[PDB]
Amino acid sequence: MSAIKPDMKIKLRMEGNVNGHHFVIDGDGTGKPFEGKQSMDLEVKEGGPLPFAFDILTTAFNRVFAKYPDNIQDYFKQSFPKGYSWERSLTFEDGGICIARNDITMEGDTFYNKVRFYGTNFPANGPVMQKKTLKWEPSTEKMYVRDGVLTGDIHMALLLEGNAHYRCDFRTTYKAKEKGVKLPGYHFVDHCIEILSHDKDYNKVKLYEHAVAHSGLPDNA
Amino acid sequence: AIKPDMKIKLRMEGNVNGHHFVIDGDGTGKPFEGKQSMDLEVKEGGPLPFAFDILTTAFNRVFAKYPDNIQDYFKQSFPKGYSWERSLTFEDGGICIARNDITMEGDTFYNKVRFYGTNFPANGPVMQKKTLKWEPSTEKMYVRDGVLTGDIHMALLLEGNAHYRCDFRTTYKAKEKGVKLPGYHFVDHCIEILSHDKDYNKVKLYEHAVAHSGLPDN
Amino acid sequence: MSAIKPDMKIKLRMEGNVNGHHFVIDGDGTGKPFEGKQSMDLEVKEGGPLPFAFDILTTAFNRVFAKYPDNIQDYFKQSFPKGYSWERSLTFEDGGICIARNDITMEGDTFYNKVRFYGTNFPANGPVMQKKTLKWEPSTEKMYVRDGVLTGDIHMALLLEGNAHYRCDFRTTYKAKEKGVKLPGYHFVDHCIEILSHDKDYNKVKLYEHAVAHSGLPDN
Amino acid sequence: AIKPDMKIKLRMEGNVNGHHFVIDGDGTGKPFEGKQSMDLEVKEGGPLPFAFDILTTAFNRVFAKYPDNIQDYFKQSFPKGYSWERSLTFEDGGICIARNDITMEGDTFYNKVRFYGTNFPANGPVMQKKTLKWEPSTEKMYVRDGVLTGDIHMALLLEGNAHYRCDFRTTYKAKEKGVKLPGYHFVDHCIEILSHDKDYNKVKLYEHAVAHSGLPDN
Repeated sequence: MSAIKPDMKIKLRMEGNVNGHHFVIDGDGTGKPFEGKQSMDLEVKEGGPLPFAFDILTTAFNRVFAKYPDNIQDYFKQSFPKGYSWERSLTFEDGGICIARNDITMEGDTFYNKVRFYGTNFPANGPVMQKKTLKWEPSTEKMYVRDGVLTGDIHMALLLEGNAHYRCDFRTTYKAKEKGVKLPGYHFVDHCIEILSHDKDYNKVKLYEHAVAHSGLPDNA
Repeated sequence: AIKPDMKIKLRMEGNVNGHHFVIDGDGTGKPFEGKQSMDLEVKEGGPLPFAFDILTTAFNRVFAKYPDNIQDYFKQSFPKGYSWERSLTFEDGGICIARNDITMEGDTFYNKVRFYGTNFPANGPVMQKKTLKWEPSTEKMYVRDGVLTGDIHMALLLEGNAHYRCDFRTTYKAKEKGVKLPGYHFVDHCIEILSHDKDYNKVKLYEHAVAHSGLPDN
Repeated sequence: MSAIKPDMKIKLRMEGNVNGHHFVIDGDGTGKPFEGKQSMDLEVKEGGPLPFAFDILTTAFNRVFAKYPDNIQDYFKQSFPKGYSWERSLTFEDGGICIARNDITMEGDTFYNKVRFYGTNFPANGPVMQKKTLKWEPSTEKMYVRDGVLTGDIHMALLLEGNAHYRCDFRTTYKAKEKGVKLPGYHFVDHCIEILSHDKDYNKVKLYEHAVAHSGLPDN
Repeated sequence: AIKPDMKIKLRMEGNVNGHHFVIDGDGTGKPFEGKQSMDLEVKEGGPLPFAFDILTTAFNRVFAKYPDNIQDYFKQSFPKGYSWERSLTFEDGGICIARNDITMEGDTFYNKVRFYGTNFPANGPVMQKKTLKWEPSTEKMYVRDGVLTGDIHMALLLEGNAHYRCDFRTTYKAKEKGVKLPGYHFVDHCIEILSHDKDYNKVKLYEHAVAHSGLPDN
């Protein structure tokens, strides 16, 4: 009943500020919500070349794109056609801290995303300011309800140059715009986000994500 | 460069839990006494749907009494100025990031303030407005990776006598190169809403701050 | 390695102290290292009945029992006959902190486990001290190397009476006793741990665990 | 009930990153003056393969000078005593927990102390013994769910002049029923290793602590 199509278009605008550095980034993409896959082309419109690792932004560029089995309530697909919003904190191991918010609507065959991303206290010689990141590793988000609110936790890690890892704790709260959307029980979403291609300074980036929900062992087998 | 009696002009724009607002400030202080106060008026998005107290530390470390034996980073930052960025991490998962760009012209400090906040639970003391005041505090000032940083254990006193904790981390950066960094030291703070109309569209705010070196010196 | 047999026995003694409460717990179990499964009977020997939730103890009662595929280096199985030890911090959401450690050796077809578990700062009214826990949820541990030391991080959650969850961050460091045990790259271990039965005061508990390593999406 | 001059007897047992140790302490102090010192001797585990500094705040809040306008929980706990439990969360993932049970008879405080630590990085400043001292600090004392609790932003000064931060959360509980709880207040602390032998098998330790109510009261 979402009126979501097997093939959806995606438009996005992000505005934000990290360590005092302002930026605006536009995105235009497409995806398959029932296969849990999406991809997007991003262009930095203000603030480029970004003076920090593009990677920290990428998870902010929609859990509608996650393959849900029939036995787990899919809160995100049921939030539509109206939509939903999420709010996230990204707590990095060296004290960098970011918060982000997305309001997601839908017209026709298109999701519209209004994304804000603010961060500070990244050390000047850390991997983020020094642009030493290579990618996010795959991850598994733990989804559960806390005082009526769908919440997601993830231990994330950025692979660095030299092959060390730089850890980050995500916590996201998700809220349907309409009242009454039924809450799922405790479950998982596996993710893998990748930059497919980019120019030298990441002014232009092609992003891809794949996500699948599941119930853990022994169920996931 | 810094006068004993200074004025303060301020504009804040911000968004907390999806709610946009703009607040203007006009005040005065005595930089060498560590004192200031300001009148605030909500110009847009009023009355705020959340506790005004979360905003008050965002409304200038130039207003702190520094003794002779501690480098005063802030007073040395003028006339060019400095800026600060701060995370406010509340215990129920509410999180804000605030920043201020502070310039000077004649006897007046200008402050351009941004305040962004997410993840305050609908039933927590912030959205339910159960806050009474911040407790006084002692900020620990130190240097990390070349940057002057302050951490503070903050707490808001609540209706019903409990406290709601918040961890502050602020980075401070002089606009001019080669301003000399101080060593590890402390700044005691007391901030207080002296008065306010019913809905907090208008607020009179006061702060007192004194830098020190901890025991056994203090 | 040839040191690990398809059926292994387990002997275990745990001593610890939680919120000033001393206890000792014995255990005797069996597992199937290549199936990723094990099972144990535990008995409280001193300090029973425990005044706190038995669940906080259960992950302290051996990553050898995890099913590893061929394309991921299996540090745990590789570490025998000599063995390995691990040390873990359990940081619960209300300020309760536990520190646990196991030193694991092998004699014949048996793992011997020297386990310590210590805990402080559990609020008297919290679910641990009030015994409101029902079970750990299944979990996914992130395994990576930090400074030449194999490390696992896990977002764990205890399901509580009333349907809410009580959160805990695990961080475990694993150290082979010998130097020449090749380190794996970044990978995952799914876990599911379960108390199969227990008597009223948890003086006697039967415990079970199933674990499987994988490499995340798209492989799986 | 507490004398102006008290003896202190202590033993600590613990284990950091898998290394076991037993340490004995014999000291004296002046409870009403907030001053204390103690001679420590390593009895087992010597020489310690980690920074002795991480242990020193586990080696009694009765030794803090309280003004009359703040309820002194610790002194009011005696003769029966009290216990404290602490978590020490280091910025690099090192974490310790500690507990002390404190009793008294006549002129002597007795201490039964346990200290456990883990996940310190083999190359970090604790395992490499690159710490110099703790900075002075200010502990925020407040009541949470009927329990007196203290939070501190601690920092170890390191060789090379960086600071290694630690967050301390302590809860304190009187043994006897009905000890009245204080309002929100502060305790300034300064701890110092006065002298030590080469591998810290023997150490002289000193602390001074003074409770206060923050600005403006000073």
